[PDB]
Amino acid sequence: SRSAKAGLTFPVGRVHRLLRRGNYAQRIGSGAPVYLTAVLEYLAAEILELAGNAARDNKKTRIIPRHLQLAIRNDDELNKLLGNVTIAQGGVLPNIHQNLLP
Amino acid sequence: FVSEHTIESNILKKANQKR
Amino acid sequence: LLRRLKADVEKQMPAKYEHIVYCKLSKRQRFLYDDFMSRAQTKATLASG
Amino acid sequence: EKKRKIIQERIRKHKEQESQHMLTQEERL
Amino acid sequence: DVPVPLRTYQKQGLNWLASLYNNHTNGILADEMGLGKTIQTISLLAYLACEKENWGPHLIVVPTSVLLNWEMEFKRFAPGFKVLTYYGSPQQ
Amino acid sequence: PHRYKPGTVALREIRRFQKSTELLIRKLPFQRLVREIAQDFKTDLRFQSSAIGALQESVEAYLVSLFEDTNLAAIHAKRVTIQKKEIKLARRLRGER
Amino acid sequence: LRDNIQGITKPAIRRLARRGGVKRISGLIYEEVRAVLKSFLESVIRDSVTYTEHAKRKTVTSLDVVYALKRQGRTLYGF
Ligand SMILES: [Mg+2]
Repeated sequence: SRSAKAGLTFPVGRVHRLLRRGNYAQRIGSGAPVYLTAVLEYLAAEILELAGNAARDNKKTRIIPRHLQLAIRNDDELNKLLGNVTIAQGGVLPNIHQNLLP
Repeated sequence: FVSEHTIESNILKKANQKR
Repeated sequence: LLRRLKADVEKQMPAKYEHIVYCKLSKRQRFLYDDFMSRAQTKATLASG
Repeated sequence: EKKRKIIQERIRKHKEQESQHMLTQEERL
Repeated sequence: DVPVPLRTYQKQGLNWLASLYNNHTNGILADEMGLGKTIQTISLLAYLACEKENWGPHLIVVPTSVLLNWEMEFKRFAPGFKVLTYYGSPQQ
Repeated sequence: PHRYKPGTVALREIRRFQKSTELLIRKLPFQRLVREIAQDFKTDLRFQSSAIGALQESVEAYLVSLFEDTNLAAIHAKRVTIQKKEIKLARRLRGER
Repeated sequence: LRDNIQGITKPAIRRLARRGGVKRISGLIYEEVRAVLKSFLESVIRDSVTYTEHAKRKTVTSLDVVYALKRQGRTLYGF
C-alpha cells in the first residue's frame, strides 16, 4: 500500500494531491502532509472501538443513531472542540426536575 | 360512439327493418 | 398458470350487449377537421420517420 | 378381522379429521 | 391441500398458494379479474398464521388505487391482521 | 375512573417520551412552516431528498435546548413550568440579535 | 400553491416540553417557543437572502445546512 509508512491505511494518492494542494499553505516543508491521515486513522480507530462496544451491547449488533448521539454527547474533548452541534435521528438528553416532579 | 358518414336520425329507423 | 375464465359459474352470470350509436360530424367539426388536415399536409403530417 | 378392519378404517378417518398440525398440550389447550 | 380448520375460487387460490408456500415455490397466478386473486393472497396470508408459528413482517405490493381493496378486505376477511400505518413517510 | 395525581402520570409521560428514538414532534406541519419560510422570498429551490429531516432536527435542537434553558430559568424562579419570561431570559442572553 | 400553519399542537408541543423536562404546564409554554422558532428562523433566512441577493446566486448541495446553522448558533450532525 501507499499508506503503511507509519501504520496508516487510508488512501494516499488523492489525499497526497489534496494535502499538497491544500490551498492554505504555500508548501508543507518537511513537513507532515500525512498527519491529517494520521489523525484520521486515530479518529477512525476510536470510533471503531466505541461503535463496536455500543453495538455489541443493548443485546443487538447494530448502531442506532441514538447510540451515536449518546457517544457524541459522552465525550468531553469533543464537547470542548465544537460544542454547538447536535445529532439527528434521536432524542435530547432525558430530564425531569424535582421541582417539576410531584 | 362511432363517427359514421355524417348522418342523423338513424339510430333505430334503419334498425326497424334490420330487426 | 392459474388462469380460469369468467364462465365457470354459468347460470349465475348476466349476459352482455353492445349498443351501436352513431354521431354525425357537424359543419364546424368537418371544417376544423379539414383545417388541421391542411395543416398536416403543410407539415408533412409529422408521420414519415 | 372385521373389528380390526373397522377400527383401523375409522381411526384413520378421524385422524384425517384431526391430523392437520396439532401442537403441544400446554399451548394447544 | 394442507390447510388448518367464502367461495370456491378464492379457496382454490388458497389451495394452490398452500401447495406453493410449503414447497417454497412461486407462481404466475394469472387469475382474471373478479375471481378474487387478491383474496387468494389474503387467504394464503391468513393460512400461514395457523399453518406454522411463522408470521413475521410480511410485505404486499399493489397499485395504490387498490389499497382499500386490501385493507378493507382484511377487515372483512380475517380482521386479525394487525397493521401499522405508513403515510407521510418523513413525519406523518 | 382510575384518575391519579397529574404530574406523576405526567412523569410517566416524560419517561415514555424520553427513552427512545421516537419523533416527539408530530410535525409535518413543521415541514409546511419550513416551506412557507423558504418560499416566502425566493422560489425554485431544487434541494436534496432527506434535507427536510436534517433541517427539522436542527429546529428540534434549537427549540428543545430553549425548552431546557427555559425550565432551568423557571425553577430559578418560583414557577416550575415553562414561562414566556424564562424564555426571554434564555434567548436575550444568547445574543438573539 | 402555498400552505400555512394551524397552531403547532397541544400534543406534539406537549411532548416537546416533555423532552424539555416539563410535566405540568403554564399558559406560556405552547405558543411562545414556536415564536422563538419563527424569530430565529426569520433571522437566519434574512441573513441567507442577504447573502443570495447581494451576489444574486443560488445555493449548493446539502452541506449548507450544517455550516449555516453553525453560524446561526445551533447546527446538526447525522450524516
Ligand atoms: Mg384480484
